[PDB]
Amino acid sequence: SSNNSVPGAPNRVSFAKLREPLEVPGLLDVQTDS
Amino acid sequence: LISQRPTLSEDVLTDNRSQFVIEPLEPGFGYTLGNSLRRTLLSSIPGAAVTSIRIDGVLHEFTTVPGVKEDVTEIILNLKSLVVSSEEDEPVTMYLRKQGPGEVTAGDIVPPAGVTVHNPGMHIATLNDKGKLEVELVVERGRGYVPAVEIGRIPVDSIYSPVLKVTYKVDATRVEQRTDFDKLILDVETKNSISPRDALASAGKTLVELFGLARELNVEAEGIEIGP
Amino acid sequence: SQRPTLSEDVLTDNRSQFVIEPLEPGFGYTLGNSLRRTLLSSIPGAAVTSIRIDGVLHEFTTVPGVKEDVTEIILNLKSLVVSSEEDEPVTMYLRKQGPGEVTAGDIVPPAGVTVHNPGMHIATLNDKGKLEVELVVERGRGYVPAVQNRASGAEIGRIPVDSIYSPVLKVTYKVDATRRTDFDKLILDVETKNSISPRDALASAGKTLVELFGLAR
Amino acid sequence: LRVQGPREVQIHLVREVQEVYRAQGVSIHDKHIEVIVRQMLRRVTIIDS
Amino acid sequence: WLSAASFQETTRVLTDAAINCRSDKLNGLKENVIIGKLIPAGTGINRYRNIAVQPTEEARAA
Amino acid sequence: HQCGLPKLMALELFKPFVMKRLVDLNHAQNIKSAKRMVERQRPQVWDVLEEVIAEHPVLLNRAPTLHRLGIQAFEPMLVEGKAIQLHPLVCEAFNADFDGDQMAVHLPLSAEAQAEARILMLSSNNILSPASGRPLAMPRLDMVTGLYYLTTEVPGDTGEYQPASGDHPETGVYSSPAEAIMAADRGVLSVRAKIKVRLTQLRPPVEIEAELFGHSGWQPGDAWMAETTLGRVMFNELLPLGYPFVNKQMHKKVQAAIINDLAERYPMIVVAQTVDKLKDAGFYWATRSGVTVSMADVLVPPRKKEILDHYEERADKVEKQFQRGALNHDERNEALVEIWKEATDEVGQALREHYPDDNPIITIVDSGATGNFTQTRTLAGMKGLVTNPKGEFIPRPVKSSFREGLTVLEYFINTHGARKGLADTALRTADSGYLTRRLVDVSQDVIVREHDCQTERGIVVELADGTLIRDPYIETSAYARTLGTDAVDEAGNVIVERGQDLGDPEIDALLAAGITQVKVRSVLTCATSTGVCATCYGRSMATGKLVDIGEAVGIVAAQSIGEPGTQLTM
Amino acid sequence: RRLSALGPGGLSRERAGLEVRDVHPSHYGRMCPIETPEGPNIGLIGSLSVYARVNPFGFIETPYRKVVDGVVSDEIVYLTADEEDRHVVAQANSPIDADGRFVEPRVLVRRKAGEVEYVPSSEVDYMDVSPRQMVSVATAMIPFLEHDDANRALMGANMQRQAVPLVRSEAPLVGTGMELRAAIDAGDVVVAEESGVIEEVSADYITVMHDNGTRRTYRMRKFARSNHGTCANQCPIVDAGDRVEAGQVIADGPCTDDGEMALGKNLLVAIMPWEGHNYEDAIILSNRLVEEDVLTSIHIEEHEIDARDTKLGAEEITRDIPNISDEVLADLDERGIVRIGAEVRDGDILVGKVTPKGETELTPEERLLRAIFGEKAREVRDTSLKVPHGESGKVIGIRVFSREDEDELPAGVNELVRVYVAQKRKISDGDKLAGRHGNKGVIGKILPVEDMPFLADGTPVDIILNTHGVPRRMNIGQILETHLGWCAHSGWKVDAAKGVPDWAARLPDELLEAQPNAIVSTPVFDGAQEAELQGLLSCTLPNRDGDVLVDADGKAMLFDGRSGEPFPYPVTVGYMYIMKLHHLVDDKIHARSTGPYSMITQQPLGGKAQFGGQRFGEMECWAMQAYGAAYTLQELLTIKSDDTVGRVKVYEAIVKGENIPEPGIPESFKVLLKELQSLCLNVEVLSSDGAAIELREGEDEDLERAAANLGI
Amino acid sequence: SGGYDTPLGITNPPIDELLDRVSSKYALVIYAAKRARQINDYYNYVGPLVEPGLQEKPLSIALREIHADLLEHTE
RNA sequence: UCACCCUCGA
Ligand SMILES: [Mg+2]
Ligand SMILES: [Zn+2]
Repeated sequence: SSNNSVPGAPNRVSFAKLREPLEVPGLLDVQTDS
Repeated sequence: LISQRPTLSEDVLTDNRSQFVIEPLEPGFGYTLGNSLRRTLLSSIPGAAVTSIRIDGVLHEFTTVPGVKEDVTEIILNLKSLVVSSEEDEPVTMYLRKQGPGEVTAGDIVPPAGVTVHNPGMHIATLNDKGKLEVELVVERGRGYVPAVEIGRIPVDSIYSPVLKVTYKVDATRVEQRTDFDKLILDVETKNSISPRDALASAGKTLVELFGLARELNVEAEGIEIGP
Repeated sequence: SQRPTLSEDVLTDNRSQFVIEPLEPGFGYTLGNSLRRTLLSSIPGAAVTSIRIDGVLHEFTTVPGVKEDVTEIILNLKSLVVSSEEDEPVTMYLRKQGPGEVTAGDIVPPAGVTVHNPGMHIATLNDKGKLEVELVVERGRGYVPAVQNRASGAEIGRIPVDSIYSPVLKVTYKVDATRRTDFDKLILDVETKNSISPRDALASAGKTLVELFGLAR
Repeated sequence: LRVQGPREVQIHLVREVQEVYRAQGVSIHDKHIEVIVRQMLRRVTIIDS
Repeated sequence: WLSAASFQETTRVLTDAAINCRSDKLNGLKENVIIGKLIPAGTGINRYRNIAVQPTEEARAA
Repeated sequence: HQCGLPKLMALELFKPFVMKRLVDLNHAQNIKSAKRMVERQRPQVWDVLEEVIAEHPVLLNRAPTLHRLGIQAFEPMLVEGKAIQLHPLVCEAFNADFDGDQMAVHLPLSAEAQAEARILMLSSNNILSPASGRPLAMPRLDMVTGLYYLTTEVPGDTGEYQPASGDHPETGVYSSPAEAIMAADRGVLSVRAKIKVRLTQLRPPVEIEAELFGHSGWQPGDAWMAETTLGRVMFNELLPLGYPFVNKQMHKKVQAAIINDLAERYPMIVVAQTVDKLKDAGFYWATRSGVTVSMADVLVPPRKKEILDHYEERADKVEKQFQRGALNHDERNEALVEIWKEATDEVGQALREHYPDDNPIITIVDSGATGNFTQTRTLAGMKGLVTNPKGEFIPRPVKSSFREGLTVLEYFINTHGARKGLADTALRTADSGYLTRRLVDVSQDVIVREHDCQTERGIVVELADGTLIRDPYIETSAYARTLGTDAVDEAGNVIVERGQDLGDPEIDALLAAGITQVKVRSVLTCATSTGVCATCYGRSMATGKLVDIGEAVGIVAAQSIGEPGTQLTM
Repeated sequence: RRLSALGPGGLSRERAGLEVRDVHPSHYGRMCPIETPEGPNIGLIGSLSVYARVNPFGFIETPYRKVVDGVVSDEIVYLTADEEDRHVVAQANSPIDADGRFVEPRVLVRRKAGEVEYVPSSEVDYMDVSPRQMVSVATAMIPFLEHDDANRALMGANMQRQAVPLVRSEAPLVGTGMELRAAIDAGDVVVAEESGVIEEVSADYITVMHDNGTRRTYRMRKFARSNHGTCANQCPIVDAGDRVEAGQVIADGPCTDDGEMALGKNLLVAIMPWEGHNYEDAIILSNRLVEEDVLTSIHIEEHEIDARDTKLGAEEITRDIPNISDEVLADLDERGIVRIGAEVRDGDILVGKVTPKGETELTPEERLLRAIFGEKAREVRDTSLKVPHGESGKVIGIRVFSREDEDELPAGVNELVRVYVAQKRKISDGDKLAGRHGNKGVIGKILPVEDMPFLADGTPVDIILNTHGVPRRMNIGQILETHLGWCAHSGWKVDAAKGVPDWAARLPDELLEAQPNAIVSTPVFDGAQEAELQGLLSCTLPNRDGDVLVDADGKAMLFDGRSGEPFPYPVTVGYMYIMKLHHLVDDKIHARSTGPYSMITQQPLGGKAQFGGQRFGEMECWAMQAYGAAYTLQELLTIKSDDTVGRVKVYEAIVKGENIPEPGIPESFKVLLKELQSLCLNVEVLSSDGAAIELREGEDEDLERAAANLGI
Repeated sequence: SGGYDTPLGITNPPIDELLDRVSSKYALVIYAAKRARQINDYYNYVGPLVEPGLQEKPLSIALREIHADLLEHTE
């Protein structure tokens, strides 16, 4: 709903019926880790 | 600002039908006056026509009239096509009575004072041997088209409009700098009451009054022209 | 069959309903649309032709200290509603130093022209922000995209802008049909920017349509 | 070809090809496949020159 | 040999055509396409290509 | 016959022409200043350009060029913008859409090239597919939808003719179609309402004409009564003057047959103008048709849950039977595939049974404008079973329609078949193209040389308990041939004589007389030394008449075979 | 994040079969099955999934939830493809006891074989961490993805990343949760590295003061050209004195709006065929989108030219250009370089450059001048850089490197100057628009705001999408997007007096009421269900006049803006997200009457950049032959392409208004003959009955007319 | 040729009537082409035999001549 | 301009 893990992010109310137990990792980690 | 040279020309197909071209118009105004001119030509021109008819001997069974081959439906169809001009505001009745085997024409009708039948050579019905036809007609003025509105008298569909069929189209004819200007083509087919020229002129006068209604509102600045 | 009449109702300063009646059956829609198309298209007004900022020679750069770039400033300047009695090219000016917000009220219009929304945001300045803008205002109709410097005799500093001349905001209509005696009652609904009042715009379009339909005769 | 003659192998090839094309609902007039098949039988081999 | 060389397996075609010392008659369509000659089909046929056009004497008077 | 040509493209393409005509007029003193004037784009050029373009055709091409209709000549009209404007009827020929396609323009220069463009390659000259003879350039999908809505009949619509009851007259008859138009301007007469009109300028059907008139003659202005809809009247107005009145709901098949007859009998230019008028009216009434999509217009089958419960009960029986080792693994998968095929078909049947005939989805599918009902079944009903990467069916189907939305698993399973097909088509088009190239090579030497082989050889086609059973191949094999031996039957007469066109009337009259087989000339048995003869090849598909002499029918045959190659699947 | 199967050490391109490209069952949660090229690279390039990470060994692992005793814990275990097949994995969509357990008897699961089946809840080892686990970034941004087929979903995912940035970015009214995260991880947005308060904000930079007391400043990328020409501007979204936490977005990038990915605009769409201008996938636009710069985009292009050392001497970048008017040079500075801010047109000089002429090609009439007037010092020619065809804009910037100064330049290159030119492209006919659901199209016509069908209150629709394109293509997510977009535009208030209606009871938490123009998200496979959208369609808030313009069917009554009569049936209208893809007529239009040729085969060059001609290929010649048009085929193949003496003859004849001459011989045929002779093949062109024919021409044919033009 | 709407530009004159004066379409091509370049030779050799338009392309004049049978031909 | 390779468009 709030997606408050990111500060100042606009409030986009979510129709989601399921909780997210894990958060999206660093989308660039495939490069930076390497 | 100012926009000029909107000329109007006419191509004559027949005496009762013509095409008009208004060109050239700005990229607007091609469809603003396109549908309005047609609807004005159709509904806003005054003209007289038949409203109701009564024929003896056919009262209770409207299916057939003895002595003539045509049904009552075909009689009403032929009668609705009659063009007539009446000067009397109140309804005026005419009569058509013809006996003996033969063919009845619109000239065989006796027009009361003030009304005029414009197509005498029109066909109505054919009388069998020892046949006779007596029919009352009701003629009055009106506008546009209206469906069927003393027992033994039936209402018909009244075609008051002196114009029969109007269709319009818009095409581009602008300068090479623009190549987008509209141009109006109007195909108009009218009855013998008036030529398409006079029908277009009456529509123009009525619409000039209509819009003029608005102009009176402020009587202010608007797009100028050169030729009228 | 009585002569048609035109009455006016008022909702706000810039919005007015109009009622025309009687009209032939099925005729109201066509009249409402013939007027509406004319209102949006060809109501004359005044707008900014080209601007000029001192420290910038072209549109794609940033004046120091100001928060918005020159393109964002131009798009904010697009919201300006202005009126002009000159019908000739004129020049407004704006000189402002931060730290403060620049608005449309901070522009100094010359004689004859008027800015109708001083509360509009233009740009935001800080301690180091300094904004000096010329705004050429002209009078026209419709929508004219920016006049390029090759067409006019403009110089490099000139920043032509798209000018939206139409004072009208939104036009609609609805008809009441009545069926022995059938007739249509047309209801126009005009809303304009504060440049002009709906009566003025409707009268302008009425004169335009009278001049055009005069060709039929 | 060798058993029933050249006039019959053309019919065989035309109807087989047109049948595969008709399996997918394709309208190809036979004269085209005939133009193609006609080219296939224009030479003769030589046993004893 | 030109058509066959342009179609497929150019190296083998050219080898065999060099051995047999072949001479292309330049007859088929694709050959005229290659050498830029008017193709022998449609408007390029000698029947249509060499048509003579002259106004009739009756119209030549007018 | 027209194409929209951007101003910049036309100015650059005609640059020497506009320079020459711009030196003719004194805009430029010499030719170098004329070139500089066309390069600076000074306004004087544009008025000159419109002159140099007049009646100078151009060639439009879209790659890949599958048949000769992939290149067509047009008369260029100067158009504002930088995009090429293409006539909507020539799409099917080019297989051209407007999802981002591009086309190329070539300007013929020599007099002979311009003549070939105006005569051979003109857009309005090629209306028929040279492969099948059918006519492309027929109203495609949107246009049809409009026609389908314009001529369809609505029982109980506004203005519907009703018989006289008591003192109430009929009120369903109109003296002329103009009166019907005036009644339609008011809310009185619906366009789709069944009425009676007196038609003065239209020819009636053969039956009404033969009863009311003589067979030989009907004339303009001769009135006759018809019970139709005003829409069908306005449609028949689009058709040429002499064509009889149709009075049918216009499916794409029916208007296809109409254009077939018009091309078979009437000249070409009439057919072109007729399909143009059909285009205009179809687009107008497609705008007015009120065809739209919404989540409500997509109707889920009402008993779908119960159907799926029953068929999965069957499948659970099959799996329990497999758990005892009775059923074979491959037999198990085959049984499940059969079960869920049947479930898919049942759900689709229920869907069609629940869908009213006026729904926009059903109207779109069944009017023949676009789509097939299997897309309606996957959309609203059910997806069914999906392909394996190996190609097999997966024993579990996708029970969710795309309206309900697939689950994660169903979507992932669908991706298999989706990408499998996307990849397969890339190789299939290459195979078709290579085969087409080989056909072109082997067949390009085949052109018509002389008029008649004169040989009496040919081939036998069927065309057919004592009742007529029609042969499905008549169009592909029997039709369009030339008769080598005139048709003879028991108690025979002159029915079709040797060398006749063998068109539709000839085929019909042959079949009616009791003919069951015919022997016609063909290219197979043609006796020409080099090439083929016109009479043995038959009529040209694109022209309809006998094939000309210069025609290179080998390339036409190669293209005709290889064009629908990418449609052949396993 | 792409994964490519081609390259050194992997399989070659000719080794790529259909079976390596297909979606493998082990790609679940590792490689996205939707996002992949449409062309020859299909199945060879694939995007990494969202939750997947690369093993130290080089494997791809995907997270799962450990299920102990039928309960689902928060313990996440990453599994490779090897470890996964030993276990049976549940699905992300699963019924769960408040404590955590499966309420359904048998759930659907991915088998070790990967085949789907049914199994009880005590045998489930792991469960998906989330839906979209299998989906990439670009694909997970498609709302109602589960309502689209993999073909159109693929096209939508691939078309999102083809969208240009717009002068201002408008976040989508209806989206997913991926816009924010994808934007901030993409790297084109400015983020606060440490919590603090903004000390200063300018268009040039943003300086923040941490609670540490340490300053940190971020410079704004302003009108920087990207690799593909799309402009990448950066704008601050914070004001002076705002307190920002670490990780907050300080300034937006090109396609970001307040931190979220905004690849297009929210447009008012009507779904109906309109007079055939939207026929066959075309698109009708409201002229507003021009006047209000809604789809306007900035396109920067870089021009480069260098003066170097030739055999005759060194080139010079100078304003001194021989035989050139002062008027055309007016926009150039003393250096010969164009001046910043000037507007450039096709053929305008960007950089003046002269090159020493060898005098071997010097004109006889010019050698008259050089010999009579004694020209000694400067013999040069105009090699100056000009603007390419169809390209125009405002010179933004100029950078220059000189050998006279200390700069690294390649050998022989004296000076090197780059001129940047930006153009503001409005939306126009031919430009390519597309939604997130694979619905593409070009703009057939942009009608004036009056011609556009308008709602009851006079609001004209912005874009008219043809109806026939929706049902067959199996992308109905666009329709649900339209419905929810109207619901988000007008806002809604679900009635809750004895409320909690059974449809709104399941998902909506505080989605009960929403103010107009709210932003909502439909996560893929967890988006709003159909019942909830149908419910929202009813409680749509009215407009300012109290009218409900869109009924509970999502449709509305529209008025034909041309005639004025209302359209007879209600049409679906709503708000759809439309992107301007990077394919524009200004880029794609090309025309060539005559131009440069390749020196080897003498055929016209190719490509718009090289001012090349269109290739009339083999199949096009097949078509031309099938027509039997011989002269057209010869003209295309001889005097238009390869006839060296016929090209200039044709141009001269048309210039002087004469007939077109007879074609000659294609020069590439001479090249073929020479190539065969180089292969030890003796090729000879024979006469009718004669021997080999000489194929070349004598040089004395050209002298008569030259000596005559000089007045012999 | 009965009733039909008047042709516009290129399609004038209609090809059905022009093909009535020639055996094949290709022969008509060569016909009009040779007549057209003959007319163009006249401007720099006989004709035109009909009234030329405002600015008429020579091929169009040639076609309008072939329509009126104002010239003969031989294959 | 020549040759590769890459990523795209129908
Ligand atoms: Mg396409
Ligand atoms: Zn033969």
